[PDB]
Amino acid sequence: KKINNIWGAVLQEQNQDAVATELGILGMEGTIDRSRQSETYNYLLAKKLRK
Amino acid sequence: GLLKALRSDSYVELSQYRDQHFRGDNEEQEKLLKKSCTLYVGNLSFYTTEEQIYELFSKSGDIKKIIMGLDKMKKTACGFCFVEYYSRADAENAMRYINGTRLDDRIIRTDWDAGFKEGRQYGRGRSGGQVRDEYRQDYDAGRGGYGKLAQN
Amino acid sequence: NETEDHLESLICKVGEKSACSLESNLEGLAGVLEADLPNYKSKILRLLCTVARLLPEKLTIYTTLVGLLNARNYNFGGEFVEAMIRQLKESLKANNYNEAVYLVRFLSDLVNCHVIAAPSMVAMFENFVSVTQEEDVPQVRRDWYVYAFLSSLPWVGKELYEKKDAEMDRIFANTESYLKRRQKTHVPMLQVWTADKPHPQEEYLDCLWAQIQKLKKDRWQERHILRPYLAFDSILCEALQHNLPPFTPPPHTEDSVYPMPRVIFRMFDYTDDPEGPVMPGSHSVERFVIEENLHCIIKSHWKERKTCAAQLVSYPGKNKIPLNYHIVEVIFAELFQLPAPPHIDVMYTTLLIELCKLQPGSLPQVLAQATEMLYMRLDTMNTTCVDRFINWFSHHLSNFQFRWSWEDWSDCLSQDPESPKPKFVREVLEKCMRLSYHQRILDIVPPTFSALCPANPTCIYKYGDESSNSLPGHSVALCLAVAFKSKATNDEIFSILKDVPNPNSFNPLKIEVFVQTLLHLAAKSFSHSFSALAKFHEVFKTLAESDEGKLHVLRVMFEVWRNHPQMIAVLVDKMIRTQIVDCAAVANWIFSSELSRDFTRLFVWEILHSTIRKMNKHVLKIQKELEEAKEKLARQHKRRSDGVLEEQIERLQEKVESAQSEQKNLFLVIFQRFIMILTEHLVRCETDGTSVLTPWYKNCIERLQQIFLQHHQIIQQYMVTLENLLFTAELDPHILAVFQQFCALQA
Amino acid sequence: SEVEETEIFKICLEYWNHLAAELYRESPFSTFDVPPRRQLYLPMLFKVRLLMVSRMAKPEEVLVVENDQGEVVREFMKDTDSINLYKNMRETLVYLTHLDYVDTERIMTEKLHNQVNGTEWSWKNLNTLCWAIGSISGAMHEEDEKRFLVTVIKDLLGLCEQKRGKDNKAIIASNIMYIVGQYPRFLRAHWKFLKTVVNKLFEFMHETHDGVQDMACDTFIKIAQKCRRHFVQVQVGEVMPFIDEILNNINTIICDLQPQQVHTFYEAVGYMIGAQTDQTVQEHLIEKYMLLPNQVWDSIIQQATKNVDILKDPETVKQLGSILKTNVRACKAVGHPFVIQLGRIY
Ligand SMILES: *O[C@H]1[C@@H](O)[C@H](n2cnc3c(N)ncnc32)O[C@@H]1COP(=O)(O)OP(=O)(O)OP(=O)(O)OC[C@H]1O[C@@H](n2c[n+](C)c3c(=O)[nH]c(N)nc32)[C@H](O)[C@@H]1O
Repeated sequence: KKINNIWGAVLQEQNQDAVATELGILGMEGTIDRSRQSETYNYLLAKKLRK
Repeated sequence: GLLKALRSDSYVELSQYRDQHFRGDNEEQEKLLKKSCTLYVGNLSFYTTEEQIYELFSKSGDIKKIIMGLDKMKKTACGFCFVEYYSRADAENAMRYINGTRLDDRIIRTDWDAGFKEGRQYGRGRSGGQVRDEYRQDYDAGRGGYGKLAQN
Repeated sequence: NETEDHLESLICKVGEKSACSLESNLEGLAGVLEADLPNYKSKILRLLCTVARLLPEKLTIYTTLVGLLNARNYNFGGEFVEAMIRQLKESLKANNYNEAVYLVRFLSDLVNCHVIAAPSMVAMFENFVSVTQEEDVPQVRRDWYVYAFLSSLPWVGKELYEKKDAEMDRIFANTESYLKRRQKTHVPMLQVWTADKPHPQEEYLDCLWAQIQKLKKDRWQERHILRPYLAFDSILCEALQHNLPPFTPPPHTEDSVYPMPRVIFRMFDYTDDPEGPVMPGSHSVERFVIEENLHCIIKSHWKERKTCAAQLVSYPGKNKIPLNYHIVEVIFAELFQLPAPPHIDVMYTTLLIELCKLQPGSLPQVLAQATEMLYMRLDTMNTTCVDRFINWFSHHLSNFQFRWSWEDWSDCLSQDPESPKPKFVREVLEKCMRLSYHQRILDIVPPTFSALCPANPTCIYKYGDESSNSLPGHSVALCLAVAFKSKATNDEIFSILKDVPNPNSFNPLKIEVFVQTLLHLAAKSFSHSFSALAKFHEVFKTLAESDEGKLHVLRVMFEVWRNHPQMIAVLVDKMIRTQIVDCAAVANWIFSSELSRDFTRLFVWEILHSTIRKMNKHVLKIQKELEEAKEKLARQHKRRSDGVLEEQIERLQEKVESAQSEQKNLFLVIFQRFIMILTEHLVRCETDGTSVLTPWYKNCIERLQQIFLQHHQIIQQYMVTLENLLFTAELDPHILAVFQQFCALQA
Repeated sequence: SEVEETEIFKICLEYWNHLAAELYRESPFSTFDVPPRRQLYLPMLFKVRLLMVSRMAKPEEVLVVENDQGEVVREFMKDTDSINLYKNMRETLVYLTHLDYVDTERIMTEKLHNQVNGTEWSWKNLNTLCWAIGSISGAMHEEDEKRFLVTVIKDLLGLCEQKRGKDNKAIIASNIMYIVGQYPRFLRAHWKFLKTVVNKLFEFMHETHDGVQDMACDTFIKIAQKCRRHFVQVQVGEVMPFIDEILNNINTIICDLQPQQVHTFYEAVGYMIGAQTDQTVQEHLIEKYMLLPNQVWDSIIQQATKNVDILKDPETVKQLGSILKTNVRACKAVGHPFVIQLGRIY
C-alpha cells in the first residue's frame, strides 16, 4: 500500500518557511520579545531608525 | 476540590499588549479585557475579505460584528480586524483554537480587546497603516511589500 | 497555605515523565505524605479523592500510592475508603455518573493493591448487577450499572475471579441474562455507518461484553494496562485489607438523569498498519483501555491544544501499539460522536494540526490514509457525520495550502451528482471557496473536476438588463435605485413605493422591487448589506408585517442571492436578529417549493440550525433575566425585613411564557413540514412502485434525525404534544421509527 | 588519531582515506546484503565518522599580505598543506556518509545538541561542527539534505537566540552563514530562504563588529557565484528580478563597506549580471551597474581636462585606483559583455 505524503510535504514546506521567517528576524545586538508570535517585528531597530 | 493543573487556560490569558490610547489606567483596561467579548485579529493579508474572516471565526460561535482595519489615509484594508462575539465563551473558543492557525496561508494572531471605539479601526502608523508594517524590514507580498520606512 | 499547594503539586506531579523511575518517585511521595500525614491528613485525603475522581488516565499510578500509604497506616487506608464511598454516593446523588464510574474503577484497582478485601468488591458488584432486576425503571439505569460493573473488570477481574469464582460466575450469568433481553432501538440513530462491513458499529454494551468474554477466555490476562504496584508486591502483601460497607444504590427518582447509550466508533484494523506494532483487535480489552485512556486525556487537557497533543503522543502503555492510528481513531470518534461531540468541533481540527506538527514524520500520512478511508465509506455515512467530515476536511485543507490528491477520488466524477461521494466533493469545494476565492478553488482541483466546483458568488438582479423593460415595477425599480443612490430617507422610499400597482396590506411586487433594489445596491460586502438592512428597518417592518410578507421577503432574498449561500445565511441571521422575519417564517421558507432543488444542500440546514439556536438562546436569556430578577427581589425583601418590582416580575414571567410558546411552535412547525414531505414522498413511491431508499429520502430522514438529536433536551419537554398530535400510531412506520428511536435514547 | 600532532594525524588520515575509498569502491550504495568488507568494518566505521566530524580542519586559509605598493590585501591560499588536510578529511567524511547517511546525521545532531545544552559549548567546537556539516554538502539526497539542513538551521537559530553577548551572536551568525553558503542547492530550491539570506547579508554589511562585514561579503559572493541564475529571472511573488532591487539600493548597501569589501560586492553583483542571457537587458544592467564608479570617473576626467595638475593630487590618485580596481573586478565577474564599460573609458 502506497503512502500519501501530500500533507507531509506541505508541512515540510511550512517548516522551511517558518525557519526562513525566524532567520529573517535574526539579530546580533539584543533580544527581541516573541510575545506577539506571527505579528513579531523588529521594534528596537525601528526605534533606532526613528531617532 | 479542583486541580490547579486541570484549570490551566494559558490560551485565554491577557497578552502583554496594552492599548496606549485607552482613556484609563492599566487596572481599568485589564478589568475590561477580563470580561471582553471582542478579539483583535492581526497578521491578515491585505486581500483578506470580511467574508473569509466571518467563515473562519463562525466556527467558534455566533459573530456579532466584524470591523475591518483600514488605512488611516488610504482607507484600505491594512491587515487587521476586530471580531466581536455575542458571548464571552465564543471569544474564548476562538482564542483557544482559531489563534495560531492559517487564513489565506498566514498564521493569524488573536488578542483580547478592551472594546471597539470609533477610529480604532485605523492604523496608527505614520503612513496610515499598522505600526509594524512601517517598522518591518522584510518583504511581504500579502502586506504590500517592504516596510514603509524602508520602501526598497 | 503554601504547604497545601506544595502537597497538591507533589501529588499531581507523580506519573509525569521524569529522570527517576516511577517506583522511586512513588515511594518518595508516599514517604513524604506519611511524614506530613499527622498535620495535613484531611487535605491529603481530599487531594487523593480529587485525583481519583479527575485523573482516570493515571488510575493505577494513584491506587498504588494509596496502597503504599495503606502499608504504613491502616487507619489512613480505612478513612480513605470511607471518603471514597461517600464521594461515590455524592456523585450518584448529583447525577455525575462518569465521575462515579471513575471512582468505581479506582476502588476496583484498590482491591488489587491489597487495600480492599475482594469479597466486599464482589458484594458491591452483586448489588450493581441486581440493579438490573428492578422494575419500572428506565433501561439507561440498568445499562449504566452493568457498564460500571464490566468496565472495571480489566483491572480487578483476575483477583475477583481467583478469589470468588462462584459469586463471579453468578454475577456473569445475571449480566448475560439482562443483556440478552436489552432493547436496541437507539442503535440505528447513533450509528456513524449503517454498513456492517468492514467494521460494524456495535452497541457499547455489546462490545464491552464481547471484550470481557475474550478476557475471560484468556485466563483474565491482559497485556496493556500498566500495573506499577507489582513492583511493590512484597510491601503490599503485608498490608491489611479493609471491607467496603454494604453499598445500596440510590433509588430511581423522578429527577434522575442517566448517560445516554453509545455506539463504538470503529474504522481501523491491524491490516491498516502492517509494518508497525500489531493493533489490538476490536473485541480486545486492550482496545477498550487504550480508547478510554485517550478519551480521558483529551477530556483533561481540551483547553490546551499543545499540552493535549503532548499528552497524547507520550501516552504510556505496557506494550508498543500503533499509537498514531489509535489517536486518529479516538479523535474522529469524538468528532463523529452522536448526538454531539464532547467538545467544540474546531478544537478537534486544531488538535489534529498540532499532532501533525508534533509528529511530522508519520502522523500526516496516517491522517491522509484515514481521510481516504472515510471518503471510501461515505455511502452509508450518517448525514450529521458527513457534515462534520466536510467541515473538518475543508478547514484542514485551508491549513495545508488546499493540497489534496483529488485524482484518487476520480470515481466521484462518474456517479450520479446526488450520490454521497460527488455530493461530498461539491460540499467540500464550496466550503473551501468559503475560506478563499472562487479562482483559487478552480485552480487547485484538476480540470476533470471542474463540473463539481462552486459557482461564482455573483448577485442576480431582475432590473439590470435592457430586456426587462416589460417586467412590472421596472420604472419603480429604477426610481428606487436612484433614490437609494441619492441617500433617500424612509419617507421618500415609501412615497416612491406608493406608486407600485397592487395586483389585488401585502403587495408582493412592492416587496420584490424594494428587496431586489436594496440587495443589488448593497451587494459589495456583508457589512454594506447589514448597514442597508439597519438603515431601512422601518420600511422592512412596514412592508413585511404579515406572515406572507415575511415569506415573500425570504423568497426574494433567495432569488437575488441564489449563488451566494453564505450571503443568504448571514442575511437570514441578521433579519431574524432585527425582527424582519421570525423563526416560523424561516422554517416555512426552508420547506417551500422554491428551495426544493437546494433542499439537500448543507447551507439550508445550517440556516435552520442557526435559527433554532437563536431561539434557544433567546429563551435561555429571558429565563436567566427572570431568575436574576427573582433573586434580586428575594434579597431586597430579606434585607428590608415592591409593587413595581412585582409587576416587572409578572411581565418577565409572561415574556418567558411567550418565548417558550414561540420555541414550541417553531419545533412543531418543523416537525409538521418534515412529516408532510416525508409522507408525500412515501405515498408517491408506493403508488409508482419505486424504492423508498433514495438519496433525497436518506438526506431528509437523516435531517429529521439530526433535528431530534441536536435538541433532544428541549424536545423532551414536548413529548406529550409530539406523541398525541404529530407522531401518532397512524403515521407511516418509516417516520415513526425516528421518533421511537429518539424516545428510546433516554428510556 | 586522537594525538594532537599534524603529521601523525596526516598518516592516520591517509589510512582512513584509503579504507573509506576502498569500501566506497566495493559498493557505493547505502545500507540487499551488506558487502563483505563493509560487514567486517561496520563496528568501527561510526568511530571513524566521529573522528572525522570531531577534528574537521579549517576549510580555507586567509592571509593578510602587504603588496608591493603597501596595500594591505586579504588573500586565499589555493593548495597548501592545511587545505590538503581539509580536502582529505572532507573526502573521507563524504565516503563515510555515502556508506550510510543516518549515522553521519545522528553524529552531527548529537554534536549540535551538546553545543545547544552547553556541555560542549565553545567557539572552536561550533566552528569545527559547522565545517563538518558544510563538508558533506551534496553527499546525501536532496530531500534528506533539505530536512537535515532545516533542522540544523533551526537549532542554530535557537542557539543564537539563547546565547548572550555580541561575540557569541556574531560567531553563531557567521557559522549559520557559512553553512547556508555551502549548500547552494538548498538556497536554489527555496526562493524565500535565498532572499532572506541575501537580505541578512546586506544587513550584516552594515555591522561594524570585527569580521562580520568580511564574512558577509564572502558569503554573498559565494551565493552569487553558485546561485547567479536566480537573481536575473523573475521569481514567484516578486515584481522585478532581485538584480534590479540590488542595483537600485547599491549605494545604501555599501555605504559602510571598506574599499576591498566594496570590490568584492561589485564582483558578486557582476557574477549575477553575467547570467543574463538577453543581450539588451544585459547591456542595460551593465550600464546601471557601473553608474556609481562612472560618476566619480567622469568628475575626475573633467577636473583633469580643466587642469592636469589634479592628477598629482594624492586623493584623486587613490580614487582612480579604487575605480580601476572596481572595474577589474567587474570585468572578471562579467566577462566579454563588459566591453561596453571598457569602451566607455578606454
Ligand atoms: O513603539 C511602538 C512599537 O514598536 C512598540 N512595540 C512593538 N512591539 C513591541 C513589543 N513586542 N513589546 C513592547 N513594545 C513593542 O509599541 C509601540 C506601538 O506598537 P504597536 O502596539 O504594534 O502599534 P499599535 O497597535 O499601537 O498601532 P496599530 O497596530 O496600527 O493599531 C491599529 C488598531 O489595531 C489595534 N491593535 C493593534 N495591535 C497590535 C493590537 C493588539 O495586539 N491587541 C489589540 N487588542 N489591539 C491591537 C490598535 O490598538 C488599533 O485598534
